[PDB]
Amino acid sequence: SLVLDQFGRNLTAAAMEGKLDPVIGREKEIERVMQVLSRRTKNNPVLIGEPGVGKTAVVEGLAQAIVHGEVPETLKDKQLYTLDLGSLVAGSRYRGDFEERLKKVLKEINTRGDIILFIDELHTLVGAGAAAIDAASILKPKLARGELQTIGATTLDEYRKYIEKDAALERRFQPVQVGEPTVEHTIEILKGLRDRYEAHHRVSITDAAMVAAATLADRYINDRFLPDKAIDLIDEAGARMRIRRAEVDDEQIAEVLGNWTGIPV
Amino acid sequence: SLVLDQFGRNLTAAAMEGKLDPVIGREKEIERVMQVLSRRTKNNPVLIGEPGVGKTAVVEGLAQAIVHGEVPETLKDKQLYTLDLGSLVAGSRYRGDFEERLKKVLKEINTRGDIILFIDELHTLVGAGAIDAASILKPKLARGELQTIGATTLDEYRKYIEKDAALERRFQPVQVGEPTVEHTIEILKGLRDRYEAHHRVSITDAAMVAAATLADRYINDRFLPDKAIDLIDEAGARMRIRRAEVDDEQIAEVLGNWTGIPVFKLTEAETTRLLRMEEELHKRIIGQEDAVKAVSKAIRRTRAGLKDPKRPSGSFIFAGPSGVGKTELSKALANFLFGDDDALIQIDMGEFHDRFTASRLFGAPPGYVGYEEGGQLTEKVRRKPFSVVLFDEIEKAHQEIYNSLLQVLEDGRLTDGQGRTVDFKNTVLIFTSNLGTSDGLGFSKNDYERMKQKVNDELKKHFRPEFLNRIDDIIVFHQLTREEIIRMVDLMISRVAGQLKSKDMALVLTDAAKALLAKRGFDPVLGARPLRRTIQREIEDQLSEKILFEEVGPGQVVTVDVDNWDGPGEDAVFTFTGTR
Amino acid sequence: FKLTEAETTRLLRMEEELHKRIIGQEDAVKAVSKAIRRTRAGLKDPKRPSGSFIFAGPSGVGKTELSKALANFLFGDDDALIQIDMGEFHDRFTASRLFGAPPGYVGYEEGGQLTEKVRRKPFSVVLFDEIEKAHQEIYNSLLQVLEDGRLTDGQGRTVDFKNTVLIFTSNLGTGLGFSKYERMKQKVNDELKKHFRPEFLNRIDDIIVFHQLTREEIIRMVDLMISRVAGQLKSKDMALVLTDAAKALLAKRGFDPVLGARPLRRTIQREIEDQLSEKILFEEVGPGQVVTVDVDNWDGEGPGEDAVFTFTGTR
Ligand SMILES: Nc1ncnc2c1ncn2[C@@H]1O[C@H](COP(=O)(O)OP(=O)(O)OP(=O)(O)O)[C@@H](O)[C@H]1O
Ligand SMILES: Nc1ncnc2c1ncn2[C@@H]1O[C@H](COP(=O)(O)OP(=O)(O)OP(=O)(O)O)[C@@H](O)[C@H]1O
Ligand SMILES: Nc1ncnc2c1ncn2[C@@H]1O[C@H](COP(=O)(O)OP(=O)(O)OP(=O)(O)O)[C@@H](O)[C@H]1O
Ligand SMILES: Nc1ncnc2c1ncn2[C@@H]1O[C@H](COP(=O)(O)OP(=O)(O)OP(=O)(O)O)[C@@H](O)[C@H]1O
Repeated sequence: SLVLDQFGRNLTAAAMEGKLDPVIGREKEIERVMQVLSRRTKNNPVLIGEPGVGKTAVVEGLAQAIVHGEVPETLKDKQLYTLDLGSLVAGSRYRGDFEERLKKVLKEINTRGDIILFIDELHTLVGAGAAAIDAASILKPKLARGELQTIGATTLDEYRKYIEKDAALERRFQPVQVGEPTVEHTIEILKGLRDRYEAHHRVSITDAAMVAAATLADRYINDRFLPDKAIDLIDEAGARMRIRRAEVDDEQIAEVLGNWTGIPV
Repeated sequence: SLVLDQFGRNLTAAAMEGKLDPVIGREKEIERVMQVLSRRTKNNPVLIGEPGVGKTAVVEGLAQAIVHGEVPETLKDKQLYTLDLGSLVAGSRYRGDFEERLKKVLKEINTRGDIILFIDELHTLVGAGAIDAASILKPKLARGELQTIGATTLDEYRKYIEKDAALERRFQPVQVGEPTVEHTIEILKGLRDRYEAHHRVSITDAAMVAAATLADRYINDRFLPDKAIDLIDEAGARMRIRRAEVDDEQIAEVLGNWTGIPVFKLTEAETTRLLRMEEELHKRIIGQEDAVKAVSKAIRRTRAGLKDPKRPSGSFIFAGPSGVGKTELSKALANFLFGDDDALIQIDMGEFHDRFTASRLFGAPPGYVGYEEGGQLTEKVRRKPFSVVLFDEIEKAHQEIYNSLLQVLEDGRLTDGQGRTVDFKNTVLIFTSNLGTSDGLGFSKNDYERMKQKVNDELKKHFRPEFLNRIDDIIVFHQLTREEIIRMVDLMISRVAGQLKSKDMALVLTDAAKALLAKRGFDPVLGARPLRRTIQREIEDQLSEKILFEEVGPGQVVTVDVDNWDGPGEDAVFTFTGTR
Repeated sequence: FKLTEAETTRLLRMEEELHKRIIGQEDAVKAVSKAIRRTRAGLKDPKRPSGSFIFAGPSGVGKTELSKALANFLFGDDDALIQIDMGEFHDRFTASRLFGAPPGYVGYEEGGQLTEKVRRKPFSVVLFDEIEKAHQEIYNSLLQVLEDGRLTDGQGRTVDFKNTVLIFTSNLGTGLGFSKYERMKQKVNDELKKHFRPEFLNRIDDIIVFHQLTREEIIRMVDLMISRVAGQLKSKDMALVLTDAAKALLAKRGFDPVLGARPLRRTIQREIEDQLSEKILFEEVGPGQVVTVDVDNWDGEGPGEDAVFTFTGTR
């Protein structure tokens, strides 16, 4: 476990400790991910979607589900380790260092046998240690045969630019679309997240505040995507209220949006 | 051997242990590999083919055949070793570690004599040690002192191997082609014994036939023998997780989840909704019975399975007067199909006046700025294969831009600047045109028939015959009647009342108010926009004045009435009264 | 190879095989078959492509259908054809995707999307459909292929088209006073000469103008179009049979010489296909029974402005 802990972060342990935010309304996406992970070969889902729609939140919710034990028997008590390529490529100065580290990580995973790798920003896996032999080339034989469960995550544009330019690697990952939630789903997400933000900012957020945040964020802010597009308004209104001082209402959300976009709402 | 085991994986041992999947139908490829391997010199075959077609499976089948003994006397007892370049490179910290390792491996192969190397992903061999492994191996390959198989994709082969002509000359290309549907069905029949055993389910012949056919038809970026197996594996995994049999319905559901194209079976609610599709669309579109019927017929044909597999789901030209609902119908269709108007892929062709803007659709050619960004339309259709595409006011686009969509209309395909072919066979294409609306000089003897003839003549005049020939339907919209305007007053007032109710205010209009609004906002020539302007000037402005003046506030039931009218009220005046 | 007896007899009756999918157009099928047989017999010119044809004539008559049928015959799949869709090559600078970008520029590693395809499969059918709407630079580039059989891509490599069959399908070319097909042929030839350079046309092996479909050809093609629907229904465990009255009426309603066979296609679509879809959804006809289409209120000869199709489902 030592080799893994120095090149990655145990997401299941964090979920057990309660460090991950609740995930609401992603039952279908998590079920689809579990379905792909239970395959016999090529059991490597990749979460694809616009930036900010909840790609990493889906994996965090999967970790929480694994901790709670609601997952099927195949994924029961599996440890979800998020891999950080920066750590792998940090000390690799001489020839063979990066390959040695990656091979050691894979050997440890195989020996333990109860580990699911998670690679957010999977496009960084293409040509990581070299222009050639790199992380992708080393992983390809393991990924193809289904001996190494992995959950990738990328955006649409990054997937098209990098992953699709390497057909051999792109063949080994099953796309799992995650879409921008509707306004009602965003309201449910905000209601679920309310507790953590209230605790952090020591403020009270009303239901009208959540509804206003979701609706206004959908209506006015244009270049962003709803989940974070609305959590931003909620969090910034809470920050304003805490700085001034203890309640957040639709008026505060409207003020935050007006400062953001300049539209006098 | 010890070194070979350290730096490689024994495939013959795995085949003896039964760890390799069966290989079906690749007798010709295995035979040709055997032929090339037995040559006197340059006996180094390389399998080149698209990803997922079974290049590694061919070598696995060759190892299985060698284990069984159905091979010529040359390869009667050869041991097939897959080489791991990563294992060689890893740990080669010093100057001579990698070259020493490679030399030791080659010496061991030469001494034992019965080993056949398999360099999977041969393109990675060009610069493994950077002296790189390619330079070290080159002398051995040419003289036939080292029997080696290679495997690479066509693109990787061209990009990397063909750069070094000397290295390329020493490898014999063996072409592995994408199997046909029947070959894939045979492959699935072969693999079922293991897949169902792993998933603890039962897979029927119908399920495998459906998997092969659907994967071939609907998934276009993959290659058949692998996409079909993915469908089967996902269906089996779903059956294992839910709790067992896997049928064609499961494969259809898996494909529908994968690509988003609704191929799964129709439920009672879904079929009932489809049957009443005209009524559902009429909840938002008033009048225009013919256009709604045409769109509903197209969608029902697509969902019932009678669609033409080649052409798109349906191509329409919505022409006619202005303000009658040409764009609104497409928006309502998108809402019905996907539940949100924003699901519509809308292209405003008014911005395509200049011809050089055609590259905005399929991107820029190679070697030009913006080449890597693809196209605005091709990528959007690729991400959502089943979608409604709306070309708004196509008549304003350059004549050279609507000539680029002929293959889209007929063959249902569009090639972007990068060479990717994007299929349109599942989309619904709607071109909205206003031709023949600006508008008899001499003595003249329905009006709708004359309008239809004028619009059709204008369409023929503008578009070339080969464009109008490919279009499923050309629908000319009627002008709105007084009854339709009266009905649409309710829609517009509901639009306003939603905003008011967001403020905790309920808006009620007496029938007299609705009649007066219909009377004032009815102009047959200008369509339904004058009614919108009238409602805006008579209601929205007055309501805003009232709200900002605090005359009516939250919790009040605003009621609108007409006072100085009886039943042409130029003197009629609206009165807004609020009560708790 | 050594032409086997089966392969030799298949080649001998190539016209019959092609006509199973193509109705009419005897001259074009004969020309294509003659080119293929000449190539296979070993008498082809060693320094020119295996054949170069310009299909022209009326719309919706089978200019691209013949190319697809030829590709299907030669290789057993319509997808073996290399289709370029020249409609999107209007811009001058867009030729770089036929031959690739020059070295040192973005996207040069990928080569061209035509030269690479031909290089991978030297023996293949290439279809430059709607050639008239490409820029003149593309014609100048393809002049080299026509004259010498080799083409130079961006990287500088030469790819040989000597074993390739090139087909250019064009819609180019589509009476004052008292007067009492050859006219169409002459008009098409005049338009072709006006548009293309004389030497470009001189290098083309054949220029074929397709005949407009006649009533008998439409009658024959009704069965061919209905075969697709029958096969599609077969997957649902339902068989479709049209009585001779139904076929006669479909031919009568869908026959219009100027617009070709597409009107018949949309007539089949809106007359039986959509009604069958509605009935299947409503479950009036289901798996395990045969659907017989018939016609009533029709005298059998007069136009059926009142005749209506009727579907009967019998176990
Ligand atoms: N279903 C959800 N439930 C609860 N919170 C969510 C949900 N979806 C998104 N969030 C919130 O959205 C915010 C951002 O989402 P996320 O962490 O997934 O970014 P992302 O998808 O990785 O975008 P990118 O990949 O471009 O960086 C998170 O704070 C997360 O708490
Ligand atoms: N003839 C075949 N018989 C049985 N299974 C096959 C056959 N061909 C392909 N498969 C299946 O195709 C799947 C994909 O693996 P494949 O052998 O194609 O690797 P590959 O061709 O090297 O792909 P890549 O280009 O990414 O390296 C195999 O798991 C195998 O089950
Ligand atoms: N048949 C209709 N049914 C319901 N609403 C309609 C109808 N026609 C017009 N409207 C109203 O008119 C407004 C815009 O109409 P629309 O854009 O569809 O006209 P149009 O067909 O695009 O005319 P043009 O494009 O030539 O200007 C919509 O808000 C819509 O509410
Ligand atoms: N001679 C024909 N024989 C069989 N089917 C035909 C024939 N002509 C047309 N069809 C039918 O018409 C459909 C399309 O015809 P096709 O595209 O080949 O004509 P075209 O020459 O390309 O006209 P244009 O390119 O000018 O639009 C075919 O799918 C086919 O079903």
